[PDB]
Amino acid sequence: KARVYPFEDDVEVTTGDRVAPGDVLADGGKVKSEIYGRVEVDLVRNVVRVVESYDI
Amino acid sequence: DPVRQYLHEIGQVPLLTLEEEIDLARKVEEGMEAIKKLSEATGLDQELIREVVRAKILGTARIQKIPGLKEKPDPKTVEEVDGKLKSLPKELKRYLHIAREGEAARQHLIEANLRLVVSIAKKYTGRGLSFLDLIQEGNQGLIRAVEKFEYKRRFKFSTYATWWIRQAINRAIADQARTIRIPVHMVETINKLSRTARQLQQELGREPSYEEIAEAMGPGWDAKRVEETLKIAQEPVSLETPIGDEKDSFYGDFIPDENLPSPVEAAAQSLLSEELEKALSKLSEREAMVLKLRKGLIDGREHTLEEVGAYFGVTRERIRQIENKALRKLKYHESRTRKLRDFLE
DNA sequence: CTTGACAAAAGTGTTAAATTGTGCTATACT
Repeated sequence: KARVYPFEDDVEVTTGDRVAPGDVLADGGKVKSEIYGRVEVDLVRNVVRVVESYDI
Repeated sequence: DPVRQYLHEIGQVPLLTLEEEIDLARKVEEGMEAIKKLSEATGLDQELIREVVRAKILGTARIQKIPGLKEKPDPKTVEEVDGKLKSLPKELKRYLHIAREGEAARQHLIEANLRLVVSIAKKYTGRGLSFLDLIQEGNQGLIRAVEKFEYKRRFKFSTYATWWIRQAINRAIADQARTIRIPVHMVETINKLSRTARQLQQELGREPSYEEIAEAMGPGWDAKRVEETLKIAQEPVSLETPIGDEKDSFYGDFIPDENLPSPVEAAAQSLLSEELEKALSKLSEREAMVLKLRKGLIDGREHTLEEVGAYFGVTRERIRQIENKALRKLKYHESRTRKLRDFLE
């Protein structure tokens, strides 16, 4: 369960940290995560995955 | 039951197929080489960036604040190197991510092989150390086996791991089991002794003697040496060890105190000091002062010859003659009163 | 009370022996 966010130029976010809806994902503010959850940066698929969970 | 708890906890995490194993090892090595390449990038040490990445991985604030109250500051030396590694071009960045993933893989690998360790530690009981302790030493030996492993040799990691777990548990028996500390060498020595003793006790039909076991031990081994090593081998005895069928007595409370002066002893020393003080007073002032300078009756220390000569302004020989004379005068008066003729033990 | 001469005792600095601590091993093994 997650929301996918493909990128192009590098990444701001790193594997394992926390993001809130509207927060800035990769490509200098091109893509944002609209959902609460932990974020994993995937090299092979060139993507930023946001798995919904609460930081508790 | 803690054993049930841990066993179930590791029962949760599944095993690893050959594919998973090889892939994880690969990702780990890639992570490490990424750390080295980053060491060529920003010019900082491997374990530095490594422990930083860990600090970003296996917990946020908890890795820093409690390995003891003082290590490397949270807002300061952790975050500044973090931000310094943040400010690099794309390749070094993707290598940062790769490094992190490597660390994670290391963790998982560690878990499945924790199941392995549990098997091995299950083999080693009877120790002088508890089961869970065995498990944990073996687990450290496991982290160790994970670190130095090479998948390129195409060997199942289980074997390499097993050796390291085993050696770690033996390090436990060596460093732990006996109340008193006996270092590795004599531990192995004692083990060999007991083993051989068992062997020739099986052969001869009876327990050996120090001579025959020493000869069975080879060169450099005599009766006194095996007797000595056996003397070291023996364990202390619990002070609470019950004595007789009585429930009111221990072993430890039958132990006397020789460290503490008995009333009779304090009174004896008192009478000695006093009677000596009075037997001293009949001497000349100077010779008495000299004597009590020699004895430690003043500052407690022992003032030689020259020191006394320096304090009274005379030569040391004079001091010598003085004390001899004093001694003999005391010989007379004591030959009379017989008050100090005791204390002779 | 003194002085000088001497060896025995207690010191002081570099070395050898043994002593102890640490790491490593790869069929596979959970």
